[PDB]
Amino acid sequence: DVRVRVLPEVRGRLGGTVELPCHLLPPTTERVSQVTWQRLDGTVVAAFHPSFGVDFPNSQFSKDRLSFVRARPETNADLRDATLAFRGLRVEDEGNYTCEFATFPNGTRRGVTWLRVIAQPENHAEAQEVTIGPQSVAVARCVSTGGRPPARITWISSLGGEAKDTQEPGIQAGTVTIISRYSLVPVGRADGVKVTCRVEHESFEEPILLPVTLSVRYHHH
Amino acid sequence: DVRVRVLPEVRGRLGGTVELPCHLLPPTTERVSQVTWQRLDGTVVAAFHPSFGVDFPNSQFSKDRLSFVRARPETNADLRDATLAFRGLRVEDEGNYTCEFATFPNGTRRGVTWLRVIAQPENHAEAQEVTIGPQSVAVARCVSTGGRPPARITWISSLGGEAKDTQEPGIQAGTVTIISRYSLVPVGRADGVKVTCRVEHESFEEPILLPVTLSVRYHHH
Ligand SMILES: *[C@@H]1O[C@H](CO[C@@H]2O[C@@H](C)[C@@H](O)[C@@H](O)[C@@H]2O)[C@@H](O[C@@H]2O[C@H](CO)[C@@H](O[C@@H]3O[C@H](CO[C@H]4O[C@H](CO)[C@@H](O)[C@H](O)[C@@H]4O)[C@@H](O)[C@H](O[C@H]4O[C@H](CO)[C@@H](O)[C@H](O)[C@@H]4O)[C@@H]3O)[C@H](O)[C@H]2NC(C)=O)[C@H](O)[C@H]1NC(C)=O
Ligand SMILES: *[C@@H]1O[C@H](CO[C@@H]2O[C@@H](C)[C@@H](O)[C@@H](O)[C@@H]2O)[C@@H](O[C@@H]2O[C@H](CO)[C@@H](O[C@@H]3O[C@H](CO[C@H]4O[C@H](CO)[C@@H](O)[C@H](O)[C@@H]4O)[C@@H](O)[C@H](O[C@H]4O[C@H](CO)[C@@H](O)[C@H](O)[C@@H]4O)[C@@H]3O)[C@H](O)[C@H]2NC(C)=O)[C@H](O)[C@H]1NC(C)=O
Ligand SMILES: *[C@@H]1O[C@H](CO[C@@H]2O[C@@H](C)[C@@H](O)[C@@H](O)[C@@H]2O)[C@@H](O[C@@H]2O[C@H](CO)[C@@H](O[C@@H]3O[C@H](CO)[C@@H](O)[C@H](O[C@H]4O[C@H](CO)[C@@H](O)[C@H](O)[C@@H]4O)[C@@H]3O)[C@H](O)[C@H]2NC(C)=O)[C@H](O)[C@H]1NC(C)=O
Ligand SMILES: *[C@@H]1O[C@H](CO[C@@H]2O[C@@H](C)[C@@H](O)[C@@H](O)[C@@H]2O)[C@@H](O[C@@H]2O[C@H](CO)[C@@H](O[C@@H]3O[C@H](CO)[C@@H](O)[C@H](O[C@H]4O[C@H](CO)[C@@H](O)[C@H](O)[C@@H]4O)[C@@H]3O)[C@H](O)[C@H]2NC(C)=O)[C@H](O)[C@H]1NC(C)=O
Repeated sequence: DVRVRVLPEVRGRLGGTVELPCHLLPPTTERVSQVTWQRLDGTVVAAFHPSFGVDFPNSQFSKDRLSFVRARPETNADLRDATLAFRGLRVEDEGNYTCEFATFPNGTRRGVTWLRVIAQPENHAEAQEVTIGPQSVAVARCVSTGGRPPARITWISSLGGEAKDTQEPGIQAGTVTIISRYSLVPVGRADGVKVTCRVEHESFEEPILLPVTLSVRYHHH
Repeated sequence: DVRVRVLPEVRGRLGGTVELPCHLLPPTTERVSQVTWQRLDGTVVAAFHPSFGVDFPNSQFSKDRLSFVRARPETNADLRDATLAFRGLRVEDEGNYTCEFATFPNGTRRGVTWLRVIAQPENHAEAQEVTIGPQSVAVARCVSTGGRPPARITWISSLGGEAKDTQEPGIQAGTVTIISRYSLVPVGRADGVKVTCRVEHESFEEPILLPVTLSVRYHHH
């Protein structure tokens, strides 16, 4: 664990590419007989051996998607970098992967990396044009489609309305669409009031603000 | 697990020698990059590599005590037998050991062996010469000294006495001595009656019977 260096967590976009670093930290007396990357269940996904070469023995993780990032002059003996690159990320690839150097004589040293597959959702917001009334109804809704994980939506308002939302699977498996409706008792003096939809997500370094201006029918400036 | 063949349990006498078999079962596509034997905590105790040779990197388990049992013509490439031999067994060596072949490309396959360190106890039994009385007392005792694990003692009798025993550490750490006293109300008609001490233990394929004949003072044939 302290001997092997990896990222505890790595993020990649669904359909895109990541890299999972892995290095045997020097100084070390040890010698490396082989390195493999395994899933949690122990299934090997990538293998490297100083003589037998490199191999991706699993059909879910072929050479067409996985590969080792060499950063040596094509002539490395010592052999301490096992950085694994992926392309065409799928939902199935999500998981914890073990980078395991088999060394001699003091055995296998291992690091674990959580590979998180993420899907950036599309967001939009709309005012709902309502009529005056006692009936507290939806005056706005925000929609985050195809996120992974699910996007988080909140509202920002000086008025006093409750927000409530619901979920459905997105077009793509692994992805989910969240719909949030802001509701309050529609009084005529509401028309024109700005109300902001706030959506948080991994693929956004800064939360997205989708402002909306309320619309009360038969009443306008 | 199903790929590696080992004994689930092996027994060796304290101060003596055992062997822990381990084989990579054929047929197998795989190639072996190295083999090691580990304790439970992951400490390597024996290591073997097709180029770098053999090594016993741990000071608790030196080459003076451990070794690999080769059964090949000094010219084996394939390399599937990792049988580990021990001598001078100690109490400390008790434990579960993992035989782990690092193979390519489908990773490390492993078998687990419980190494049980056993000490054969010395047993003896004596009649206690008692006097008639209401006082239910000890008329016999059986003693199993220096067993590991603790020996089990029971009595065999046609009379109606209770047996109760006690434990103390033997001279050797890891070993325990059990003392069992058979007691009953000493009536004069008991003298001469055979009563057998039965002691069970691992180092005995058949339970040991130590007969005793009861002795009531001031009363004899
Ligand atoms: C290294 O390990 C790979 C094995 O993976 C581990 O062990 C294997 C045996 C599995 O138990 C796996 O779960 C473990 O993680 C190993 O790959 C295996 O190679 C064989 C043949 O080359 C494949 O068997 C064939 O499988 C398909 C069905 O597979 C589909 O479903 C599974 C999920 O359930 C997916 O993982 C696959 O990607 C597929 O989508 C069968 O159609 C096929 O049947 C054919 O052959 C048999 C005769 O035996 C006939 O009865 C049929 O009519 C067909 O002709 C096989 O059963 C196996 O899928 C494959 N595993 C993977 C992950 O690709 C690999 O070969 C090893 N390499 C070396 C060098 O040791
Ligand atoms: C392969 O691994 C072996 C290490 O074992 C794993 O990692 C080691 C570092 C330990 O953490 C162990 O618990 C793990 O299982 C490794 O063996 C180690 O080698 C060093 C030096 O060669 C040893 O350090 C010295 O230890 C003694 C005290 O050890 C006694 O107690 C322990 C139990 O707590 C027993 O296991 C031992 O058998 C002993 O009975 C110290 O006296 C000594 O101090 C001296 O040196 C320091 C300077 O650093 C000074 O401050 C002092 O004044 C002394 O001059 C060291 O601290 C370590 O015991 C030893 N482990 C074992 C099991 O023997 C081995 O070297 C590795 N081989 C390769 C090729 O990588
Ligand atoms: C891969 O492994 C990583 C990290 O390593 C593994 O998990 C460790 C915790 C431990 O078991 C290690 O041995 C092992 O290697 C996993 O990371 C964890 O992921 C879970 C979610 O599955 C997180 O749990 C969450 O913790 C939050 C507070 O910090 C909390 O808000 C969450 O609670 C809410 O959501 C759940 C519903 O999912 C609900 O039950 C709650 O009541 C509440 O609404 C939740 O408990 C851990 O924090 C993660 N650990 C770390 C260190 O980040 C990862 O899940 C795993 N991935 C896969 C695919 O297996
Ligand atoms: C090494 O590991 C072996 C077997 O493998 C390991 O343990 C398995 C059970 C499991 O955890 C595996 O994952 C792991 O690899 C251990 O074997 C077990 O040893 C214990 C004793 O520590 C046994 O437990 C006993 O079971 C008896 C009935 O079958 C029962 O009579 C015993 O109960 C009596 O004694 C205890 C006091 O010790 C008391 O608490 C009870 O109330 C009662 O008086 C006792 O529960 C298991 O059966 C063993 N398992 C097998 C499959 O044989 C081994 O202990 C371990 N050795 C070391 C040094 O760690």
